[PDB]
Amino acid sequence: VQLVESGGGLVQPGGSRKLSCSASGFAFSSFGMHWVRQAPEKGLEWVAYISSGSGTIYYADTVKGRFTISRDDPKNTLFLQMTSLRSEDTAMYYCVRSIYYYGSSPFDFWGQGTTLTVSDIVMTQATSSVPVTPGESVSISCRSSKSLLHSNGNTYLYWFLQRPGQSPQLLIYRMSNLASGVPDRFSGSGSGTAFTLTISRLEAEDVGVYYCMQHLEYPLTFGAGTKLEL
Amino acid sequence: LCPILEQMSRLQSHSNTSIRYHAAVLLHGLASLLGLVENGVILFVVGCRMRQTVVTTWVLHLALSDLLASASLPFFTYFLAVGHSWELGTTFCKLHSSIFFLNMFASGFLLSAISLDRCLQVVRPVWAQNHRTVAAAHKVCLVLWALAVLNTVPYFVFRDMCYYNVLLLNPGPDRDATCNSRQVALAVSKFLLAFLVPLAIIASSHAAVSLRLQHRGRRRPGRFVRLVAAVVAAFALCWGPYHVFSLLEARAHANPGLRPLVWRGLPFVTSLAFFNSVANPVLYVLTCPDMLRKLRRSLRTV
Amino acid sequence: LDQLRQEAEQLKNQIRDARKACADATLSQITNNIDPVGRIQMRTRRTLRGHLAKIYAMHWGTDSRLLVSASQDGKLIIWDSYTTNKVHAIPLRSSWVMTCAYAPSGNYVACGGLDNICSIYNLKTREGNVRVSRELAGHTGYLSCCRFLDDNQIVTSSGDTTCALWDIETGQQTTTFTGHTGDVMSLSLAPDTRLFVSGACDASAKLWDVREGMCRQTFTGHESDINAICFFPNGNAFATGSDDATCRLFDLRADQELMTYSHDNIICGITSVSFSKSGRLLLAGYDDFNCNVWDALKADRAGVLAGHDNRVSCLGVTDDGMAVATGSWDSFLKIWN
Amino acid sequence: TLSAEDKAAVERSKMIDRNLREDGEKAAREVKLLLLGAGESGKNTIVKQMKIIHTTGIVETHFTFKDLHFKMFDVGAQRSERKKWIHCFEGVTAIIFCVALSDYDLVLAEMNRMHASMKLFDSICNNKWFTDTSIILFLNKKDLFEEKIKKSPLTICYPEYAGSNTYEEAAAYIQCQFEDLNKRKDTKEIYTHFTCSTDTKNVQFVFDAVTDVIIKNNLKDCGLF
Amino acid sequence: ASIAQARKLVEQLKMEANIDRIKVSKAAADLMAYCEAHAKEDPLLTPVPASENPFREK
Ligand SMILES: CCCCCCCC/C=C/CCCCCCCC(=O)O[C@H](COC(=O)CCCCCCCCCCCCCCC)COP(=O)(O)O[C@H]1[C@@H](O)[C@H](O)[C@@H](O)[C@@H](O)[C@@H]1O
Ligand SMILES: COc1ccc2c(c1)c(CC(=O)O)c(C)n2C(=O)c1ccc(Cl)cc1
Repeated sequence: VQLVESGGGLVQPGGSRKLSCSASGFAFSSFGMHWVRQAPEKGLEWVAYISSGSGTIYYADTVKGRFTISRDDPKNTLFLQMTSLRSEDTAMYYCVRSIYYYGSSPFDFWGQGTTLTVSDIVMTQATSSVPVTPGESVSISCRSSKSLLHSNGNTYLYWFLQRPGQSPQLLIYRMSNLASGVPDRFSGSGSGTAFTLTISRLEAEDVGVYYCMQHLEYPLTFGAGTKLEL
Repeated sequence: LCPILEQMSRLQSHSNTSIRYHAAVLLHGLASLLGLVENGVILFVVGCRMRQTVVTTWVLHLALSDLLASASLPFFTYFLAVGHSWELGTTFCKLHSSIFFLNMFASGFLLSAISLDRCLQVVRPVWAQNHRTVAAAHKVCLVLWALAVLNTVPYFVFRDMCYYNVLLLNPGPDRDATCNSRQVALAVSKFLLAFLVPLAIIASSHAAVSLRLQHRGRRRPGRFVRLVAAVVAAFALCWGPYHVFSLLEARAHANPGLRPLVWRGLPFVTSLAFFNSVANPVLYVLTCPDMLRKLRRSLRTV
Repeated sequence: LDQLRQEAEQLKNQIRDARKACADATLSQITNNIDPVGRIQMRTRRTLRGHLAKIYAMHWGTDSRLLVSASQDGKLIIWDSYTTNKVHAIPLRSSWVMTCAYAPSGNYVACGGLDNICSIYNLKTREGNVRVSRELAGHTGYLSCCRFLDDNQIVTSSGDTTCALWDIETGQQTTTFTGHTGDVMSLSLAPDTRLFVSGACDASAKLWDVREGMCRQTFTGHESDINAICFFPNGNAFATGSDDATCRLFDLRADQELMTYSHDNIICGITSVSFSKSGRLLLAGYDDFNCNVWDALKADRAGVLAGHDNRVSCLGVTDDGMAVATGSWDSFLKIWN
Repeated sequence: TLSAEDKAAVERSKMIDRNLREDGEKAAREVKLLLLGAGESGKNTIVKQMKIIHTTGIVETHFTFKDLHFKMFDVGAQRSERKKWIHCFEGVTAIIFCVALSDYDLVLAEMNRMHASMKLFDSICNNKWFTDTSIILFLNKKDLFEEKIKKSPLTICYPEYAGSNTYEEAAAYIQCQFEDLNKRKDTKEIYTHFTCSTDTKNVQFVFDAVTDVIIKNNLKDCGLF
Repeated sequence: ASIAQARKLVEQLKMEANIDRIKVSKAAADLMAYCEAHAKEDPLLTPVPASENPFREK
């Protein structure tokens, strides 16, 4: 499993850029792809998404109609054509995998991303910076404008951890399932709209930003992100 | 107005009295109900109870066509109840003629395609098994339905009594000659497209199958010839009379002596044709052991 | 040789006399003191479609929502009971699959058939595609049934009249169960996974132990090949179904049959058997295009589940007993509740 | 009402259903035949020649002849109870039965091999699952039979036999003996053929038999037969 | 080989003859008690209402 993005650099507003992500090490055909940008000193934001077999493609209102996301399963490559560039579009675009089935852990792998510079359910985190020494437990609270609990009987919530110089890492999905490979120190709970991510004992590897994501409606909104540093 | 319409305007047919006359033609309600029930049952079964294959796809399309044809029979029953007078405007007769001709062409094309498929399977078994698929069957069915819908534009234009009016769009200088020419052309076209060509294809396919069983040495049990003869006789007794009377009327346009017979015969034969919707399903559904057992079991369980 | 045969006959007569001495009372005389169960009506809820071949095996998951089914087309499908959506589609190299198993944790699945090799497929692979994990080879006969003893070890039954316990990490059989004169047809694991019963074509069943690897006990009474065998929810009894058109319930402590289930109108063999969560009712799949429910205490037919278009091949009750799935050769698996 | 993940799962299930339908349509594209007979009946030679023209368990051979794919299933190594798994081959197109024509005077540890072969043929033909499955008999030891009949008389195997010792009469009698074992002539037929050093003739005969059957199957499916 | 087979058979028969047994009446009573105890939590025997039954109309 490895994702390598290409394309970016300095681009004038009137120019266009074709970002190409080479997928390898997994069944690219069965796994859909999402694009998530991250502007300097800003939270994440969903850009576009392609479903398996190119049967369903979705875009965000901020980019609907302007950008064009395409896919090549025979070649196993994700393509993003950016026609027009605004003064606020500069951000690191990250490609993320997502497979949908009972018990699946979507958004588990995050690509390295590429730097490109140009010359809805609301999610809010109570605290942003919480200085704490290693060893002591930590708690990060989050609030959603709309009840993420669906009639089926589950809560569509995701927690991601982004370390300095590293892409986000999926911690917990559906508010109650720990992602594979993540230490058991992390736990998640919540009710209706108030959610909490608890860490039994913080460590050096936990230094970073924690972002929340709601997946009840396809338009995805990310919080400011709570930063933890020793 | 062509002479036929001018004469029909002063028709001296239906009358008044305490006793009831018309019932001979109105009796088609039982056949309509039977066709509706059979088509719905077979469609639902083959759709939500049996696997999707080529023969099943043809059966589903035939059942859908028969159901769409029979669903408009209550409207004609009501029309007859009023005393052979249309209560609605063009939005009624337009759709009635469109749906009628569409179902007719669809049934004809489906029968022709089934006959061609049987002929290919009996003559070209390897090529059929290598190439005959469900996707190709659905594509052929869609193409045939498109051709049928295309063949309905003239009558949809020329209808306007809910009956025919050919001088509606761009009437020519000579009303009589132009009307006669258009009527004869439409009659010959519908005859060649609905009765002659489909029946000829069916007969040719059956003859080829019989010759390809006699040459290979295979016997021909009585269950092949009986079904072939039954299908042929049903198709004939259902469709032949309709086109025969249509051609008789087209010729009577110039020969008035035949106009009365049409007025007395056309309402009957046109109804008898709908009995085809009740004959084709059985001969094409209950004749297969698998579908027959499926239907019988399902009915017993229900 | 003569002395050995005489000793065997004497031991058989002693075992028969001992089994008869314990038959102080029959289950019917004791169960006659309780009212019978009412008419059980089970209406089909979901009609799983997608198979194009005859079904031969199916198994539920611990979550009581996912169920893996095998078909002769060489495609293992994991259906979701609540939504009827396919979770995975494993293409088998050998389309002649006859048995399938779903591990407790659901991370691995086992399958086998005429290939005489048991294939294990991992569903939680990081690559994202279900790929064969381990191929357990060594059986000289077709795989009839298999069940997961643990995430590390598994037990398999082959038509060579001998079963084997294979370790996944090692891949070599550690214990070999021998003693059956006929081909073993089905298996059933106890709640504790310490003992397991296996039926064979010799019209007799055998209870074996895992760690010891020896036949703990034998049970007889059938007149034909035992096709299906299931463990009682309590773990002290087990039901068996053979081609003689009747089921038989045996107790591991009494060492003899308790009650028989049969009816005059039933003349065909039985394919599958499974108890409910509470064990108050038993279910048995028959060849007459339907399944039948029986009273485990009075043997009275509780109901008939009809709708299958071909011979009923397999049936299984969820761990919670909410609904029961049934698969037949007609390529359709129906859930009843 | 279905949420995002629910709709995505439904779409994935529909894609899986489409893939399964395509796979089934592709597989319905290959004929399936079951090979039966004694180990010394020449099955190995037939398989080898059919493979050239184009461990325990069952063998599966694939070959195409005249744009027609075949799947030969050999279950000879499956030395177990056949009546408990033979039903899996109910949908088989044909049963290629090989018998040792020359092995009529040898002894096997019925005592004779011809009687056992006849019993197996009768059991496979009169099987409740093969009521309509066609059978194709192949004699892979015609040359050995011709070479042996000149020295060893056929009366040793068939005492009631009284015809001439020539090869033609003996072959006709042996063929009729197996042909008479069919108790379902009304629903199924047998295609007999004598194999020799040549191999293309056997492939052509198998193709014709498979072509006849596919024809009868299609005729019975559409409702005619 | 017959000698070894007969020896194994007699050994297995002697082994199976030493296991302990109980009265059939006691086993039947225990099974009936288990069934009566677990009946209250048996959805099949006691159909649950639609409020809890997850199998409903899609
Ligand atoms: C007016 C009266 C009504 C007339 C009724 C007409 C219909 C009669 C129907 C009979 C039954 C038909 C069954 C369906 C199959 C027919 C469709 C068809 O011809 O395509 C065969 C199968 O096609 C495929 O292989 C796979 C492609 C996808 C499915 C084909 C969809 C096309 C459907 C036709 C729609 C138009 C109908 C017109 C109606 C008037 C075979 O085609 P072909 O032999 O040319 O190609 C083969 C071979 O050439 C080679 O092996 C190879 O090179 C490759 O190209 C290919 O494998
Ligand atoms: C007596 O004079 C008539 C009477 C009725 C007629 C027609 C001519 C024609 C035209 C003709 O027969 O050529 C059609 C089509 N009639 C229909 O009642 C009809 C029935 C069902 C439907 Cl769905 C649509 C129309």
